[PDB]
Amino acid sequence: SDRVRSITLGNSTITTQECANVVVGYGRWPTYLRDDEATAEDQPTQPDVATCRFYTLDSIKWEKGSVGWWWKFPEALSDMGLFGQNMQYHYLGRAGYTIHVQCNASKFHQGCLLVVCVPEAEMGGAVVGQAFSATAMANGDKAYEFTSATQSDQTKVQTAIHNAGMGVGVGNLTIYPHQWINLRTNNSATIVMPYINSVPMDNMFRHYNFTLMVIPFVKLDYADTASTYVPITVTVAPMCAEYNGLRLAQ
Amino acid sequence: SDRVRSITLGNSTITTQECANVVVGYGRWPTYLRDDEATAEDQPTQPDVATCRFYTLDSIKWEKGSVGWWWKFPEALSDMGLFGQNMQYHYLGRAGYTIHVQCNASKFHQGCLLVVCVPEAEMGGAVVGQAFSATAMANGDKAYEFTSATQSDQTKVQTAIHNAGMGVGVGNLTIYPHQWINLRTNNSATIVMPYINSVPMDNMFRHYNFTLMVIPFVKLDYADTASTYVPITVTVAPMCAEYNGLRLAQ
Amino acid sequence: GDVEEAIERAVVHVADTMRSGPSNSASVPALTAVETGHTSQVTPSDTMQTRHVKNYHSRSESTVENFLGRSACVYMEEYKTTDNDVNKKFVAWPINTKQMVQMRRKLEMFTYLRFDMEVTFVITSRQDPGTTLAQDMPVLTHQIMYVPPGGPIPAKVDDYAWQTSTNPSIFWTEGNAPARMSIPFISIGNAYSNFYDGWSNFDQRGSYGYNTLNNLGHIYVRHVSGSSPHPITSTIRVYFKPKHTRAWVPRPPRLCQYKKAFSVDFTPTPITDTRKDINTVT
Amino acid sequence: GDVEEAIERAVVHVADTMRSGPSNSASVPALTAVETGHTSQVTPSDTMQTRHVKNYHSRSESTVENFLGRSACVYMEEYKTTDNDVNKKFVAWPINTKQMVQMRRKLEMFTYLRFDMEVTFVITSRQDPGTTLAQDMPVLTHQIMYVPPGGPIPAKVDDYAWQTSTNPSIFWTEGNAPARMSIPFISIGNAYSNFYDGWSNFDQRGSYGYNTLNNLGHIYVRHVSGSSPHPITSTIRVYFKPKHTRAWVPRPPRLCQYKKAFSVDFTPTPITDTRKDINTVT
Amino acid sequence: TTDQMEMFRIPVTINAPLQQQVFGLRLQPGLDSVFKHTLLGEILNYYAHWSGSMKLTFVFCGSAMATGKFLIAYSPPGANPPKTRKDAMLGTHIIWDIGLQSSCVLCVPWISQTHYRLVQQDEYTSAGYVTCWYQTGMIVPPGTPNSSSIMCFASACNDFSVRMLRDTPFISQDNKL
Amino acid sequence: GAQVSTQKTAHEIHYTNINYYKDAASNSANRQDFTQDPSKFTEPVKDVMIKSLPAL
Amino acid sequence: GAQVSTQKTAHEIHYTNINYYKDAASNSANRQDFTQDPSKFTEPVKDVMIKSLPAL
Ligand SMILES: CN1CCN(Cc2ccc(NCc3ccc(F)c(F)c3)cc2)CC1
Ligand SMILES: CN1CCN(Cc2ccc(NCc3ccc(F)c(F)c3)cc2)CC1
Repeated sequence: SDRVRSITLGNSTITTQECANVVVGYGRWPTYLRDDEATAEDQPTQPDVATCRFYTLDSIKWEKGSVGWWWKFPEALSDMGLFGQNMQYHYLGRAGYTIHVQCNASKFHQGCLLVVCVPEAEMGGAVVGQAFSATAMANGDKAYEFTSATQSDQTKVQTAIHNAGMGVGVGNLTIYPHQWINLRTNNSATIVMPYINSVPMDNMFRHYNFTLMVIPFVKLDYADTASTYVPITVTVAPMCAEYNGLRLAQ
Repeated sequence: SDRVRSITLGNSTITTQECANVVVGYGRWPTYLRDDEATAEDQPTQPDVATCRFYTLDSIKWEKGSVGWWWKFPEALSDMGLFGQNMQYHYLGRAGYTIHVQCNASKFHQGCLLVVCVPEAEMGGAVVGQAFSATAMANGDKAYEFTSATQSDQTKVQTAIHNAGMGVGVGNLTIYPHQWINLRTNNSATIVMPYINSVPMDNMFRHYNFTLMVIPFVKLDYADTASTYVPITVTVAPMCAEYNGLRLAQ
Repeated sequence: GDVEEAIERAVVHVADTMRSGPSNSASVPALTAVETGHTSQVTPSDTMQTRHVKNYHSRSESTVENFLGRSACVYMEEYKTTDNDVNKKFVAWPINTKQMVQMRRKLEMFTYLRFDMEVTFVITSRQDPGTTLAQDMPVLTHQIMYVPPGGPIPAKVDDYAWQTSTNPSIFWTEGNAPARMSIPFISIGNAYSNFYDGWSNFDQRGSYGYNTLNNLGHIYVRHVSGSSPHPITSTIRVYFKPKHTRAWVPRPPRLCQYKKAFSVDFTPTPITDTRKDINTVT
Repeated sequence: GDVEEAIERAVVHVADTMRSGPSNSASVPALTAVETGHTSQVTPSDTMQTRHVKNYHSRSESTVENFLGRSACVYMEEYKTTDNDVNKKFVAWPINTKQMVQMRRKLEMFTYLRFDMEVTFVITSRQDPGTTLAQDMPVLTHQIMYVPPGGPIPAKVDDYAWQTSTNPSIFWTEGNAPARMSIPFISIGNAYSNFYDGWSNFDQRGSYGYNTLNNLGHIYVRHVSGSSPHPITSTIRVYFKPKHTRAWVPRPPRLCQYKKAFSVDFTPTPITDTRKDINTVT
Repeated sequence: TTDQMEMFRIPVTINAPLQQQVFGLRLQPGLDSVFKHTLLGEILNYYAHWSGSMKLTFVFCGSAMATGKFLIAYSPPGANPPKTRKDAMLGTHIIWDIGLQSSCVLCVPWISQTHYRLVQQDEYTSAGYVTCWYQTGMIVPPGTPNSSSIMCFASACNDFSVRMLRDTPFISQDNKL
Repeated sequence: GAQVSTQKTAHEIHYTNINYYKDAASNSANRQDFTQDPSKFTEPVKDVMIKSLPAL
Repeated sequence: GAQVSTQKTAHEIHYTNINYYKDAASNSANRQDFTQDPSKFTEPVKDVMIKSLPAL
C-alpha cells in the first residue's frame, strides 16, 4: 500500500498510516551549496543531525468558526534547539525544510484544509500608508489569526481572508506548492521545500524565506459527538543546513 | 629557526615567535573513537570547527608573592561558545585538548613557572573527615589560589602548596606531561593532551578529566621598572570532539 | 595419539551495530502487532542514526551449565554421639531438593531437567555445654550410607544394616578435606520433573503434585564408634552441584514465598511495590 | 603436539658502554634545555673517556608484573564462636583495597589497573581466657561466602542466606593448607581506577572521590556449626595477589600519612628532613 | 490500587490539555519497582552487571474507531528529568500513530560511559528516564467509551548481556521447611 | 590420550585435560559451549514475518 | 599439550608447564616478559631532538 509513509531525519521519526504522496517543491530536492556557485570565502559549518531533525511548533485549535492561520520561517524556529543557537551565532545561513501538518478526525467529521508554502509572502498594512512593527507578522512559533472581516487596527497587518493579506485572490494560491487535507481521505500533508532565494545565502533574522498558510475552505462540521474541536499540529525539519560567518551572539 | 610556532584550529590562529617544542601527552595524538572500541549504539555528532577552536579563559596577575593557581577541565569551558551548549545538551562527551599558556617579560625579569596537566587530580578537604561542596574546587573559568600556609577553613580544599593539595611531593609532578616557562629563554608552553579515561566516553559535568596547574618555582623578581606585574593568559582548544546521547538541556 | 587437540569452540560474541543514515520510505520497522504472539526483532539501528560499533561482549556466563553449576546447601541436620533417645543419635533424610529456598527457586525456572550430580559433605563437631568438660577424645569418624528405595533401614546406631554390602557408603575422618562423590542420571523417566500436575491413583485420587515422583531414597549418617563420656554434637551439610545440564520448557520465576516442602501452596502477594503517582520519577 | 616449545623471550640486558676518546668539536651533548619538558639522553661516554664494558645486568625484577606480584594482607577481623551479641559472631566486610597502608600505597602509584586476582585466606583460633577452660572440642570448620552487590545479606549466624545456591563459597577445616581461589577481572569499566575526580549526581552533588566506584560486594565468614561451652575466638586474614597485570598513567608516590579509608584527606608535611647548612656533607 | 490488575492499565481520556504527560519512570531494570518483577527484571537480579539495549513495546487497547498520536521519548542521564513536552522532545523519541497496526516499539539505545552498568544502580551509573506525552490527543465518535488503556512490554535486544552471578534478594526464609 | 583446548581470556593460552575414571559422570563440567538460538521462543509463528514489511 | 621454555639463570635449563583449568584466570603469573620502552615519558616532544645538536 502507498497510503503509509515514514520519514527519518536525525534522531526523530514520523509515521503516518493514512496520507497522500509527498509534494517536492518545484521538483528540486534540497542540497548543499556547490563550489562554483558560492561567494563567501571561509569554510562553512555543517552540523547535520544536530540541526536536521523534526521540531513540533506548538498546536492550534480548529473550531467551527476558524478562518485560518499563518507562520513565517525561518523565524518561527528562532528559539528551537541548536538550530536557533546556530542561527544566532552566524551571519549567513542556508537550509531547506520538510513541513508536515497533522489533523485527524473520525469518519463522521467533514472539512477541508489548504496547506501552502508561499515564498516571499510580502504583506501590506491594515491602514494604507502606515508602517507596522515586526510583531504583527512574526513573534516566534505562535500562530497568527486571519480575520473574516476587514481589519481596522492600524498596528497590525490586513487580515482579510479572501485577499490572503497579499492583494491576490485566495483561490489562486494553488500555483504555489501545496496539498489538501480532506477529512474523508487524508490525515496529513507533507511538503519538501528547497532553498529559494535570489542569492546563495542570506541572514535568517532579517529575511523571511517563505510563509506557511493553513486555510479552511470548507468549514468544519459535525453533529452529536463529545469532541468539540480538532487539534492541528505542525512539524518542521531543516535539511542540508549550513552556516557561515561566525560572529558574537545576537 | 625552530623557535617560531604556529597553530591553526577552526577559525582561530596562535603565533608564538619565541617558544620551545610542543609536548604531546604520552606520545599519543588525539583521535576519534574507533568502531571496535565504542559501546553506545546511536550515531554520534561531530561538530568540528564549531567546537574545535581556541577559547581564551580569562587572565591572572603574577605578583612577587604569588604561589600558584589551578583550573579544572572540562568544567572550565562550561559556558564557552557552542562547546558549552553541546556539553549541556548531551549525556556523553569525548575530546582531547591543546593547552597554550602565555607569559612574556623583558630581558631584565627573572622567574620560572611549571605548567603541568594532572589527570584525575583528586583533592582532599582542608579538615580531615569533612566534606566540601563543588564550589571550592571548580566554579567555571575563574582560577583558584594556592596558599603558602596550611589551610584552616573547613569549607575549602587544602591549599598547602608544597603538597599540591594531593598529598604528594610538589617536586615530583614532573612525571606528568609538563613544560617550563623560563623568562630567560621562553614565553609560552604548549601541551597536547589526548583523552585519558577508563571508559570510552563520560559525562563532562560529573567528571573532571584533568587539572591544569601553574606553580612558580622561582619567584618573580625585578628592580627599577614601571611594570608592577606580569599578566598570565591561558588558551585551550578541544580537538576531535564528539558527543552522544541527546537529551534536554541541563 | 599423545594429543587430541580439541578444536576451538570459537568465542560467540554478541551482534554488532551497523552504521545507519537518514531514511524516508514506506518501510515501517517500528510498527508491529503483538497480537501474533511474536516478539519484535527491531534494533536501535532501525529507528535512529547509529555509528559502527564492534561488540566483544559474550554471553558465556548466562549459559544454563554455568547458571546451575554452583554448589548449594540442600539440607543440614544435627546428631549427638551419645544420648538417651535412640532416634537422636543418627539422621535419616529422604532425598529431595525442595527443602532449601534458594536452590529450589533456581531449579524451578525449568519444567524438566537432566544432569549429573556432584555431592559434597561438610561435617563439623562441637562439645555440648555442661558442668564437667575435662576429657580427652581421639579424632572422630563418620559414616554416610545411601539406601536406594526399598532397601533395609536401620533403627538404631548399632544396627546390623550398617554393614553395607551393596549400598555405597563413605567413611570420613575429621581434619581432612570434605567428602565428595559423583552421581549419574538416576531417573526412571527421561528427565527429572520439578512439577507434576496429576494424581497417583488412576481414579484421580490420592497424593497430588510433585510429591508423587519423589522416590530417590534416603541418606543415613552416624558416628562410627565414638561414644564419649560427655555428649558431643555434630552437624552435616549436603551440597548439590549439577553437571552436564540440559533444561526444557522455561517457566516464570516464583513470586510468593514458599510455605511447604512438598506442595505449591502459597498466599496471594502484591504484584510489586507502589509509588506516589504515575508521573513520580524521583 | 606433545611439546609446544615456547620460544625464548631473549634476556634483554641493559645497554653497554662504548669506548670513547678525546674530543674537540662543535657538538655539545652536555648542554640542553629542560624547558622543552624533555629529559636528556646523555650517557657517561659523552662527557669523559670511557672503556668498553659489557653489562649483563637485567631489569627483570623491576617489571610491574613482579613489582605487584606479591601477596599482601588487606584486612583482618575477629569473630567468636559463641557470644551474647549476634553481630559479634560473624564478619561482614565491604571489599576495598584502601584499608591497609602498604598495599594501598603500592597500588596508588598507577591511575588505572587491570589484572586477575588470587585470594588466600589464613584462619587461626584461640581459646578465650576464663576461670574454667577444661573442655574437649573436635576440629572446627569455617565458611567463607561472597555476595555480589544487591544479593541478600545474612543477619545472624544461622540465617537462611547461608545456604548458598549461586553465591560461591568455601568450606575449610583447621589443620590443612590455607584456602585459595582465583578471581578474574570483574570491573564494569575497562580498568580499575584508584582515583576518581568527580561526583555521583549529575548536578555535582553527593559522594565525591573513589568511594563512588567501589561496588565489588561483601564477604561473610562464620563458624559452620561450632558452638562451644566456652567462647573461642578466631581471626581471618585476607591476602590479594594480582596476576597478569597492566598499568597506565603513573603518578608520584604519596608523601603524607594516610588518615581515612575512603578519602584522600591528609595533613601538610615537610618536603624532607633538614641538615646544618647547604655545605655540610658529614 | 485496590484491584491488583489495574497496575497493568495506563489510563487515557478523550479531553486533555494540549500537552500532558501520560506516564514517567526511571530506567533501572533491576532496581526500580516497575521493572523489578518483570520477566526481564528477574533474570538481571541474579547478576551484578548488565549492558545492551532494551525494547519497550506499547499496544493500544482502545476501540477500533478511536484515534490519536503519542510522543514517547528517552532522556539520557542529566541533572533534572523533563517537565514539559518541549523538554522531552529534545532527546531520543518516536512519534506513535494509532491505526491498523496497534503496536509501536521504542528501542532504547545503549548510551553509557562504561561498557557495563551495575544492577544495583546508583548516581554514578544512572541510565535516564522514559516519558510519554500527548501529541495530538485522543478523539472518539459518538457511542464509544470515554476512556481507554495502554499496555507496555519490556524485553532485551540481541546485544544484551549480563555478568557476575549473584544470589537474588527477593526470596528468603527464616526456618527450615 | 590428552586433550588440548583454548581457555577463556578481549583480543589479547592452552590447557591440558586427562580423564582418570571409567564413568563419564566423573568428568568435569563442560562449560565451554556457547551456541544458542532464541527463535524458538521469540518467533514461534507459522508464517515468517519480515520486520520491514507490515505485520498485517 | 605441554609448553617448554627456558628459566632465568650470567652466561653459565628447561621447565615444563601444563594448564589444568578451563579458565585463563587460573594460569600462573606470566612474569617472563621483559620488553620495555621509556621514550613515552622521557621524549614526549613533537619534533625529535638530536642529543649532539643544540636543543634550540
Ligand atoms: C522430583 N525430582 C526429584 C529430583 N530433584 C532434583 C534432584 C535429583 C537428584 C538429587 N540427588 C541424587 C543423589 C545424589 C547422590 C546421592 F548419594 C543420593 F543418595 C542421591 C537431588 C535433587 C528434582 C525433582
Ligand atoms: C575502585 N577500585 C576497586 C578495586 N580496587 C582493586 C581491587 C579489586 C578487586 C579486589 N577484590 C576482588 C575480589 C576477589 C575475590 C573475591 F572473593 C571477592 F569477593 C572480590 C580487591 C581490590 C582498586 C580500586
